[PDB]
Amino acid sequence: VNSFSGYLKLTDNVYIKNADIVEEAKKVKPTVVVNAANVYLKHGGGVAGALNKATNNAMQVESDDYIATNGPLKVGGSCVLSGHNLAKHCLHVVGPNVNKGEDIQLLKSAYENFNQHEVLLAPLLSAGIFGADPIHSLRVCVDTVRTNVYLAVFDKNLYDKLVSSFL
Ligand SMILES: C=C(CCO)c1ncnc2[nH]c(C)cc12
Repeated sequence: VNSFSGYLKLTDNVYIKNADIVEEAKKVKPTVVVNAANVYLKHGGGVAGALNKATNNAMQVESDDYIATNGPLKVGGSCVLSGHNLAKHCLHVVGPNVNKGEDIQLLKSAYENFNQHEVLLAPLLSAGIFGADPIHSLRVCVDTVRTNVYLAVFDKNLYDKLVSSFL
């Protein structure tokens, strides 16, 4: 039993809700919140900009030190950093950005990072400003993630389409 509330169950291990991931993280304080990161951990917009804003820019400060030490992530890769006031940990995961020409096949590799964590609060990878089809992202999530994932979908209209079209 966990503290996630109001989710629709899609499969044995995948759950979904129309919610603002920032507000959901602040309420649940999950062990792991997933950020829709880029390789530079520049949290300017989309989910990343919103999560970083909610940390009063502390996520960005920590991220800049991480990059200065380690260099950029790989597309499809991840790193674990602090969750600040939102979660114990933040798993920064880089899905391919279609608006940069990156290979959508890397979306499966991106979701594989979730399997290193027993339970996660997450957005749909590569959705939103990353330019992928969210219906496809949900399919890859369900077919790749084996651990317990609670998906927050900000847009109510998109949430309803994802549920109604889910096979
Ligand atoms: C990709 C999106 C935008 C939906 O079109 C998203 N997904 C999950 N949580 C979110 N929180 C905010 C503030 C945007 C957001």
